[PDB]
Amino acid sequence: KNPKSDKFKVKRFHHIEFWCGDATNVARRFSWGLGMRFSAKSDLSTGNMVHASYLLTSGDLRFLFTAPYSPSLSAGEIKPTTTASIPSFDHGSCRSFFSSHGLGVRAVAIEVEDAESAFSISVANGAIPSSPPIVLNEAVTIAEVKLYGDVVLRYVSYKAEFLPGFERVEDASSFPLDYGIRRLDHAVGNVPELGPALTYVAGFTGFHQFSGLNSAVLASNDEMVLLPINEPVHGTKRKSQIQTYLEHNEGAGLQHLALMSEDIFRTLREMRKRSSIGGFDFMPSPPPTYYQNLKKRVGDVLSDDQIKECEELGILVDRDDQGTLLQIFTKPLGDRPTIFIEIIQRVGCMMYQSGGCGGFGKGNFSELFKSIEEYEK
Amino acid sequence: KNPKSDKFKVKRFHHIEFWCGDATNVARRFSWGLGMRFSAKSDLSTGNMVHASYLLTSGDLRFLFTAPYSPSLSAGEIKPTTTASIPSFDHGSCRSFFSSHGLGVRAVAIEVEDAESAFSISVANGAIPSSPPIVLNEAVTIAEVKLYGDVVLRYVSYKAEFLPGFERVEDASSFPLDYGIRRLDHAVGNVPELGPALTYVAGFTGFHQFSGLNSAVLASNDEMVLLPINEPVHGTKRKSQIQTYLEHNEGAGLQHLALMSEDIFRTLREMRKRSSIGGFDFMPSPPPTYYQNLKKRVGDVLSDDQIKECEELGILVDRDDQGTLLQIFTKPLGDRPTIFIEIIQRVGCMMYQSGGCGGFGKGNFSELFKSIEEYEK
Ligand SMILES: CS(=O)(=O)c1cc(C(F)(F)F)ccc1[C@H](O)[C@@H](C=N)[C@H](O)C1CC1
Ligand SMILES: CS(=O)(=O)c1cc(C(F)(F)F)ccc1[C@H](O)[C@@H](C=N)[C@H](O)C1CC1
Ligand SMILES: [Co+2]
Ligand SMILES: [Co+2]
Repeated sequence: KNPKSDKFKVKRFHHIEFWCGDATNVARRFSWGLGMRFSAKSDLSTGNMVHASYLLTSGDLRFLFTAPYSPSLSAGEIKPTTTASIPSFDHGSCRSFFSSHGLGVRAVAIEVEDAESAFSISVANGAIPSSPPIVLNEAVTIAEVKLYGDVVLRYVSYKAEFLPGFERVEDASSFPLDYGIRRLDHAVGNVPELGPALTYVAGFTGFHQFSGLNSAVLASNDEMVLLPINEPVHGTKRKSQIQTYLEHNEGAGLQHLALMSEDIFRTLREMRKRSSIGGFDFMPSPPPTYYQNLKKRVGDVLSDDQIKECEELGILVDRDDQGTLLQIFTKPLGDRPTIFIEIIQRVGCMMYQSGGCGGFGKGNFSELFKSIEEYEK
Repeated sequence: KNPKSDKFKVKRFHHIEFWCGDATNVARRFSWGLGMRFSAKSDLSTGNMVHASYLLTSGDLRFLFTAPYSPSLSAGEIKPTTTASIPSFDHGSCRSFFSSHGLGVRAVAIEVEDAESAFSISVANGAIPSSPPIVLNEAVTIAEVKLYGDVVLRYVSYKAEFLPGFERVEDASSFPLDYGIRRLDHAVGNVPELGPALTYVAGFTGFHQFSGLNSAVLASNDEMVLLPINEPVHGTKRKSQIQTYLEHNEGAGLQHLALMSEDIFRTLREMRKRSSIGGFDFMPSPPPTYYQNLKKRVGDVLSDDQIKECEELGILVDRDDQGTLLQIFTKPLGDRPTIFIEIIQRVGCMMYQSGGCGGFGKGNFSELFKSIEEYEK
């Protein structure tokens, strides 16, 4: 059941913004680890005396990395005279965010028809305003409301180059890396209480509902913008990783970004080659009993060779009644056991491919436990 | 003239510690960019609830990257019960350092005979104490005095594995990168006033004295520990880069680390291959007139082919009356135009090679200006 109850026209995920202590080093690490090209900048060389912002792209995926300069560089500015390209930026907020949470996602940005209308409608329906609509160069409008913790939902709308004041990067500095990642599939938050978080976000967006945790997924009308939320389950045998997240993050925040690949085999080969030379690490692989059990449930979708390829790369597989799901999880992206990345590829639900085809892998909780006990015995 | 006036026995440079917002991302970036192996860690997986510290090594060069966790993880600890492996660490100091200066060097660490004696003698001779001597596992002693700005000179002495509480890294995570860098040659600070800075540091160490700036070099008895200091020269045609440093850094701090390579050709080929894929960028190369002029002054040291190799890699060459110097400078290591790296190789002054053989390249200021005007006309 899709009631299509979006209170304003939502298009697609637009970008994810990380708040950093040093944007350069995080952006360079992520570029190499994920195969994303440097495509835009806003920093001292572009006249921005407030923050350094570097944009990485892979297909439609846009990762933005932002860090504050010394406030002294901009102490003579006021908001009407700012050189910041992102007018919602605030030195104090950014330093407080980073000091509190470590490296993590500040903004989940979605493109909308009219960011001013989205902001106004959201706040009229209970959204806590974070930054009011601001029109950039009479061309782009940006607005921000609180999503959970210190994460904001950022609305961006274009009249007709990422944002005004950003410059396209000199191609000598722009190496065309590409490991196959193409778009953001879903962005997941961790909260202490799932119920109130769902009520709040679904309340102001009109988005509809799509061990150790309970979760639920909020979705836009065409189910292309997917915002799941997790809460911990207490009293479990193993401590809930959601609670560990909340402790190490100092509260609610973004837990994982799921990045769609057009060729998850290639993506994982390229990422795994780079794990120990500056890239990202992956979670421990499931025992081979897991891949022994793959034939019984996805053998009509993947060949034995394609299953063997999942086994050599550590890929997990799930399927609902509509499509099949390939996925894998990285180790945490930074010092704290908080944010990590999922790589995903979906097969089926062609009409283009509908949103959330195959689900989100919830069956892999029971399948992993099964395979673990099976390999043990 | 070397009076050999060290007030305590100094051995060699031991490590450089960067204070970071996220140690993981900076360490991974630096590892790939410089060809340094991950060799030790102290973090949550080793019981350290206070700070995350990752050690990179290349030959004798040791780069340490440290960031604070949430203080809540260690709120029940006191100093006698700390899980920090570096007992001088303080969350508030680290956050204040990073917020003030951005990514940069907190500690220049030198190995000494007796860190307690070095600390006591230093403070008796005017050093401002920063952290008193602490004996780690009855095996290593660490002490810290102020050097300049918020940079400390750290003394380390060993009775007889980097520091107690650090673990050697699982070799799967330890890829044996190596681009030829072998040791720290010199570590340079920027101050507003060279005179008072020199008097202070030479006062408590007994170290002896070895455009847009004035500089001077302080050296230990065998001139293996080299600590130059720069001050700006005001009223110049172009703004002094030392003053830009002081403005963007919020005061004095470490300006550049010069890393000796046993094969600077190889090092630069390997680093330049990685500049646009996560590594470090290099300053713009000198005009070819510079390399046309190399024959007249170093043609008895380098062949035409070896000179051509310097030209293709952008290497600068200088020479005093004792040895010859190959050098090159990176662009700033992070967001701010503050700290950068020099790669260096020295030829001559064999007895092993004496310290500072060939000087520090001060002749390349006039040679660069010459070559620029020559190529212009
Ligand atoms: C939460 S998870 O990152 O721990 C995780 C863990 C596994 C497992 F392989 F460990 F079983 C499998 C899938 C996931 C997924 O991400 C999904 C949760 N069911 C999804 O994102 C949605 C919340 C909607
Ligand atoms: C300061 S520097 O990093 O701007 C720099 C710049 C050039 C030039 F190629 F630009 F001319 C050449 C060499 C250097 C050096 O590092 C040395 C300073 N003379 C040294 O470290 C010592 C202070 C003792
Ligand atoms: Co997921
Ligand atoms: Co130098």
